[PDB]
Amino acid sequence: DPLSETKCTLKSFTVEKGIYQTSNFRVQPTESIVRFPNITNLCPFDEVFNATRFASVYAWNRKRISNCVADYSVLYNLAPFFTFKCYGVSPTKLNDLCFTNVYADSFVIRGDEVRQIAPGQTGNIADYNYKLPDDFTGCVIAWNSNKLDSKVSGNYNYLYRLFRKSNLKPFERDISTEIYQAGNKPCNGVAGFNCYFPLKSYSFRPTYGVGHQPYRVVVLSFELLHAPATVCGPKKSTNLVKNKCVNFNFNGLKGTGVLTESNKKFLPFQQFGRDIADTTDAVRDPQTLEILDITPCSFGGVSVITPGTNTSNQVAVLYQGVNCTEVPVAIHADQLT
Amino acid sequence: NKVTLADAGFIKQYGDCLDLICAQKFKGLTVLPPLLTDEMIAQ
Amino acid sequence: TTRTQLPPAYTNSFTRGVYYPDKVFRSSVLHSTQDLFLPFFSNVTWFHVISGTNGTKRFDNPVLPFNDGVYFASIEKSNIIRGWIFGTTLDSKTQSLLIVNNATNVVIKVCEFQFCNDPFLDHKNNKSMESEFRVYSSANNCTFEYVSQPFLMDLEGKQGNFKNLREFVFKNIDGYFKIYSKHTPIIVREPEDLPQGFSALEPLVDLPIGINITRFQTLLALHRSYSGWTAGAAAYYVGYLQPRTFLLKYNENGTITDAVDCAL
Amino acid sequence: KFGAISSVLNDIFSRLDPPEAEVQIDRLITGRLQSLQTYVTQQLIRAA
Ligand SMILES: *[C@@H]1O[C@H](CO)[C@@H](O)[C@H](O)[C@H]1NC(C)=O
Ligand SMILES: *[C@@H]1O[C@H](CO)[C@@H](O)[C@H](O)[C@H]1NC(C)=O
Repeated sequence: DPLSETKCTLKSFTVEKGIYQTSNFRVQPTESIVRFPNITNLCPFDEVFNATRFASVYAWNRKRISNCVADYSVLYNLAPFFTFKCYGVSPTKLNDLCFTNVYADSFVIRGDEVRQIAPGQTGNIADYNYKLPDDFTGCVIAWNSNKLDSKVSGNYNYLYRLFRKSNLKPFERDISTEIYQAGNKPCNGVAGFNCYFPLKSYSFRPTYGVGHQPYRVVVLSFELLHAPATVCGPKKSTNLVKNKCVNFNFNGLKGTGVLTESNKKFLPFQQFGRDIADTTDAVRDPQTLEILDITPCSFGGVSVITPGTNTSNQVAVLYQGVNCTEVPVAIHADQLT
Repeated sequence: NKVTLADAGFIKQYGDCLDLICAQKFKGLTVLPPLLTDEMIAQ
Repeated sequence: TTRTQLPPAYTNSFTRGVYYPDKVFRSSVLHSTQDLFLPFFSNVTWFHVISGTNGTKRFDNPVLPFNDGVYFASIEKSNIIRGWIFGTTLDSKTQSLLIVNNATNVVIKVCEFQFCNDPFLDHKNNKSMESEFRVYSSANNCTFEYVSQPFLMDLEGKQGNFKNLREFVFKNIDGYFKIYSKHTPIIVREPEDLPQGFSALEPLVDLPIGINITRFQTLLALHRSYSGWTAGAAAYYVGYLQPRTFLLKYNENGTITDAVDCAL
Repeated sequence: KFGAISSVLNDIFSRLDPPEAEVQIDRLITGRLQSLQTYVTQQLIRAA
């Protein structure tokens, strides 16, 4: 009761006359609603990565993923090719998240230096051709080919990034070719000043039973959220609830508030609303178009008035800055305390 | 009239709150009304 | 033809080069943004597409490097300029883009084409499937296609006496292409300078292709002299973009009525 | 940002694992606490 709350907050068994601040009241959400875009087609992953010989190490191919529903439990359960070390992603929350413009790439490497050429760390191939940002949103997956995908007859297959003068521009291939340049002018015809071809030195034999394994790598790019999302996770969507402090999950924008009609003159491209204080007060439906307002439900402070413990135990409660009708005591269904 | 350019707001009943006081209020920044009113002060 | 060179000139840009930088709607707020924009009162080249030498084709399609952005504009009375070909070296070995206005579609063709020395089109369709597609003859490999309603909604069928004020900004970054267009009627017939007035360049469509472009080329439509290929008069403006810091003032309608930079 | 990854609690929670999200939230907590103590100190020095 208010007397017990005041005694607890005052750390005493006796309370003198006066008014005291104890805690605050708020309205808890009664339900949750999810509004998500509807996508019929399933997102192609096995047919875009699990395939024949991948792109060259120097010239890696980029595959694009958009307008699809992507599930990652299939790759989680699919066989060896383990690792999947997400730098800034929870590995179990990919399905929940709805992504934007996922870009797929094909890599081929030796495998003996995968640890050093791993993204986020400097390595031989990393300093040769491919550079990655300090923290890319995507995840790196190494496909450890054990027996079948390892070539045992072809001595070349896919070449190796043998040499490169310096690291290339960010997110660029290594189409660079021709002969090595010696210190005293570039050499001519190998025999001049020991020209070395900067590639073709993959050279793994079947007798090379101890030298690495094919470690094909895929890297994705996502997490923009400024534009409307394209690749959305496989989650159900339910009907929206208006004029209620409800848990909304509009296209991943999870939050609690009272949803009401909005008169905002949203331009056709504009998707999200905001206010002065960097708060999304409006939202656009990822379903049938409807501009919707966002407003958190009521809350305020609670003050306790007592005439003194010795005088009486009768107390009075003042609710701060709230109209009486909107917040009576007979609404104790989701109110605090 | 001269000083009423900036004020507390003259309303704290939240009924009109659905745009400056409300933005701060939604971040839990309240204003408590003074004990004495202008009528008493003028008296 | 054996046309001669022309000296490019410049004119004042006044208050131009404003587009919506963010998708979030806001009204009655003074937000400051840091992005690439046209500095106020900057030099802009204003190539005049006039019938060269009273009926001789001119090479008014310079190979202009793209750098970081463009401000292609038009004070054309009619529709004479179509084509915004981009390319690293403008050959069949480099992936190139083009924005045509054939019929009522844009045809955003992302492929490699062999390009003629002087690519041009015909404003009037040929009599009896027209031979206008002489800008390229061969196409090897194709990646992306986009067909939709034409990027020019302006019609001259109403009447004359009013020219167009088509405005365009082509922005490419980190494998994306954003277009911002806006048209207004013009009152004064003088084409020397753009009217002094604020304009907002609303985004139209985002293209996601990540082709590397180091040059810009435009095309013209010259159906027939009615010797050589020529048409009426035209004029377009070319201006580059650089990063800046700007302040925007959204109105009660939520639109940007004016903008103020922070370095002028 | 206060040196964090994101200023949104839901974003920093769903986009991060527990063992790093704890210090992620801690940094923002410390920054906002510094802001609050500075503000209340200014309030006192003005009430002076
Ligand atoms: C800018 O234009 C003015 C007038 O047209 C000219 O005098 C000046 O040389 C130009 N400067 C540049 C850098 O184009
Ligand atoms: C813009 O705001 C004005 C004044 O608030 C209003 O009269 C008008 O209807 C709004 N919309 C447009 C398109 O002008």
